[PDB]
Amino acid sequence: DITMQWYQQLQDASMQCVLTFEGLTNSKDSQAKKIKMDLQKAATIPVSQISTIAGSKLKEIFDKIHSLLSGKPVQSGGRSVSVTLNPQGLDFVQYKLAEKFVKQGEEEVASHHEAAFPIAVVASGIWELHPRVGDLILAHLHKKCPYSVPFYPTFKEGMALEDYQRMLGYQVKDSKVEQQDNFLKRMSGMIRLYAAIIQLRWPYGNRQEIHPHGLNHGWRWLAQILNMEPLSDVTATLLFDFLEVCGNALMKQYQVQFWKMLILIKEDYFPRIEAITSSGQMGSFIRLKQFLEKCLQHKDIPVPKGFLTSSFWRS
Amino acid sequence: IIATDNVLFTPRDKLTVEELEQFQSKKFTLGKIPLKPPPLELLNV
Amino acid sequence: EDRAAQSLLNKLIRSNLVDNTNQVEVLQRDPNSPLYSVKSFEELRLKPQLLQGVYAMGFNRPSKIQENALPLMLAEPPQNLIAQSQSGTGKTAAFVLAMLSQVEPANKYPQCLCLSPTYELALQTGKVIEQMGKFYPELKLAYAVRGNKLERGQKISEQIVIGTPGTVLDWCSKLKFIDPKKIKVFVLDEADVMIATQGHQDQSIRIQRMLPRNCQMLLFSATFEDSVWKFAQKVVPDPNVIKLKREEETLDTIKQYYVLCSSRDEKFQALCNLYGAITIAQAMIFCHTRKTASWLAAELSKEGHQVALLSGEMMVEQRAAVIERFREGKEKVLVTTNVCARGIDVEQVSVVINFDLPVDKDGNPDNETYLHRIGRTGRFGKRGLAVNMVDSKHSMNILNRIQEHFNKKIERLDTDDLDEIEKIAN
Ligand SMILES: Nc1ncnc2c1ncn2[C@@H]1O[C@H](COP(=O)(O)OP(=O)(O)O)[C@@H](O)[C@H]1O
Repeated sequence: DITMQWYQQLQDASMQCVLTFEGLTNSKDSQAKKIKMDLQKAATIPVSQISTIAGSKLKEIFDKIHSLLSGKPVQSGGRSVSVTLNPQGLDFVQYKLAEKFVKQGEEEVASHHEAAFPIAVVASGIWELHPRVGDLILAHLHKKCPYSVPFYPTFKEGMALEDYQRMLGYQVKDSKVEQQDNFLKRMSGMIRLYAAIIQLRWPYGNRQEIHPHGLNHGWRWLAQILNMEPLSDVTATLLFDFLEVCGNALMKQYQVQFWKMLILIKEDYFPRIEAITSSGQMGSFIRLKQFLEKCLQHKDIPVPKGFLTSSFWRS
Repeated sequence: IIATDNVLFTPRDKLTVEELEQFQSKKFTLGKIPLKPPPLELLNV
Repeated sequence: EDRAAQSLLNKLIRSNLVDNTNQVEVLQRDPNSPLYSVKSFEELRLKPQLLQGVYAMGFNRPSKIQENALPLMLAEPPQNLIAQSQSGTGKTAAFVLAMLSQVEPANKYPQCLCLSPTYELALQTGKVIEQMGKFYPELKLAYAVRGNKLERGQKISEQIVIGTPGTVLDWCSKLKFIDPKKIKVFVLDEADVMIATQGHQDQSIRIQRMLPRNCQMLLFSATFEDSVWKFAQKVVPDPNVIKLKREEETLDTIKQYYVLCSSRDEKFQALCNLYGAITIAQAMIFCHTRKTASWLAAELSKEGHQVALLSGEMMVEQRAAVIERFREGKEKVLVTTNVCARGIDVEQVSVVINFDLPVDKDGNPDNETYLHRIGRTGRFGKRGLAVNMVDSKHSMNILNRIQEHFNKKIERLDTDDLDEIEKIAN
């Protein structure tokens, strides 16, 4: 309940934010649409621009967002724009910015596992300067992927199966239901991003204060997900792509205690999946072992493919 | 003018005895992994 | 025009097999001889050093085309073959495996001979030999192509030869560099492009005619053209035949849209408003003129948007480099103009943009191009997106025409209301 109570705090806190700018969205005037238009535009383009080429230019995007969010004018498409246009706008850009970070993790990071690190650092860095934005990220991240909390949605009475899948995070149109494979990746990329944000820090800025969402949240995530019965394909998948991304940073921090966790899932939690998963869905559970057999004997968990290196930061 | 400190680890104190005995064990016990991070004293156990 | 360059580029960028769900047809010399099928490399009982090299380069089990081709080629007595399967199915890896099985490195003279249409393609085929046969010490390779300087009275000691058609003939015929009567395996790789030169077809046969009868004859082609099939029969006597029909691609999973714009500056403004409206990772833009593409990419770069530009002047290797970066996520948008127009197997492509419509010569709709451009995005159930820029009534006329051929609706998208644009990519 400690987690579920905290889970609700962020969710209903976001719902408060949905309402604070209520009227900016719900407006049909030609100006009122244009203002909503230019803001949602000049607040999500830079996030989509995030690239792996070089941190040298990854600072432009970071500065362009800090300026936008801090109130400064930003060079948008054609005319420059700021938030001073509308007083209920600030609380709106913070909402659209937060979702886009998870959205970029939904689509890109799912497809491209390496783009997780150049996106996270910017997210982890903006989280520092403006904490209210981070709660909004944790809000969306949690809803779209409840497995990040982590908490598994239970099956309430009345078998509205279509209604249940929606809670599981499946995206279903009135007529259409999402495939598992198009869904699994959507959730991988969401927790590969989360696993990256908790270990990365914005190098620039001279901040003597610590990470807003620290690597402690990675330990609890592994602890709290391994103390409950695993789902068939979801767990054995998400457990893997979380360790590949953050397993290196956890091994350095909790040197022995972490290893204890790993020697458990390998001999104690692996049997917990062999029975649950059917023979037609063992794909994930197999990667999960191929991941440990190396790491367990090698005494080392490889650096996540795509980690930002010293060269990237100069260029 | 103050800077807060880190919560990366959990103090040895302010930790229940269950969690303390778990971190100290050579092996963890299934379904009873402590939610709080480990302490700095029992890192190299 | 120039199918060798298309093939060369496809080789440099291909990272793994192309999935194919179709079943393989087999047409054996003896119709009633049982069908040869295998599902693992253990079954073939390869030499240890060979199986070692197979597992070494990342292969787990035989590919779909290989499940039938390998046992047929390793069967005793040596049985010839004509295999037809699209580029990327494992044709090259198949005959390379067959070659290395018949060679016995103790004998220092050519025992296997491959014909590749060009020097560059020969090199790529050569690289596969060197990888799979890295555990064959003393096993070397000789390149019998134009440019290779050799003097008389010298004798090739290599157990494998690969070369262009015109020069391999000289090796054996006049210059006496190879004794054809010791050749145990013969390959003609990529016949679909080999025929593009009339000179090659005749030179290849003459070579085939100097070989013994017990020499294993193999031919491979990406296309099922008749000119190919007529050419293959002359080269391979008493041939088995293996076919795998090309993987078809559909729009079952893609949503088609179009946007009306008064001019080009509007097509650019229309393109900007789309960004931020939806979760777009990476995207491809296809243009009509190189003058416009360089302008768009420049205009797009001006906005601070990072872009990759593919133009015709660029060398082949240069094209590959930009494409590689694009895949690696260095670039988020690839603007191109008839350079690799069919569509690249990038995985992170959220949307395909047709700033100008896929137009065939004579001014007709290029439906194959339209299909291949978008078919890649949503194959095997993935989700894709498509947006077509219409700048005139003639362009609009073409649009409905495409809509006819596929009979799938390309609805209109209005770029003023962001609320509407969010709905489509959800
Ligand atoms: N059995 C296999 N398992 C895994 N990858 C393979 C296998 N065979 C080929 N590949 C890879 O697939 C790609 C295409 O190989 P293939 O021989 O070369 O193409 P083609 O049929 O056009 O000649 C190469 O990168 C190659 O390494």
